[PDB]
Amino acid sequence: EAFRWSRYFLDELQLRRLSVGLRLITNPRIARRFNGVRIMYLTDDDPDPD
Amino acid sequence: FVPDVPEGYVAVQYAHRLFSSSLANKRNRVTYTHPPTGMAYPSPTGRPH
Amino acid sequence: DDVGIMQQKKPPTVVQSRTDVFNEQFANEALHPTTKVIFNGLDVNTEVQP
Repeated sequence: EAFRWSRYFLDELQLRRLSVGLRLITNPRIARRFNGVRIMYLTDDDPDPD
Repeated sequence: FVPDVPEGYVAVQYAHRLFSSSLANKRNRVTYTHPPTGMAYPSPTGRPH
Repeated sequence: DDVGIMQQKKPPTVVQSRTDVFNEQFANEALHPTTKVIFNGLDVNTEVQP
């Protein structure tokens, strides 16, 4: 039975943890690499990052 | 060459009274008040022609 | 009407170097014509074609 699927040659616990890790890796708060910029000539009164 | 003033522009005699100190976004900007509209314009940008 | 062969005299060329944020000021602005330009390396057309 062990031979039917290699399970990526990872241990059971590693897969179990891997699922949680996948939940971390796709969390919005982590996703701080940003794509795209708007070049526009504007006065910066009352700046907000957002 | 003397550039013509463009069609939309509004004549305004300079006077000391037109310029003032004023608050605008945590700064004491030299506000200008347009004599017609009465509107105050703290930034040099965005002022009426 | 003809193309100038001798090196022509040109207006002084101030390089504005705009960044993400800056404090614009126009005290001691030149009154004479001036070529404001934004990038430092504009000698880009290098490859001469004989």
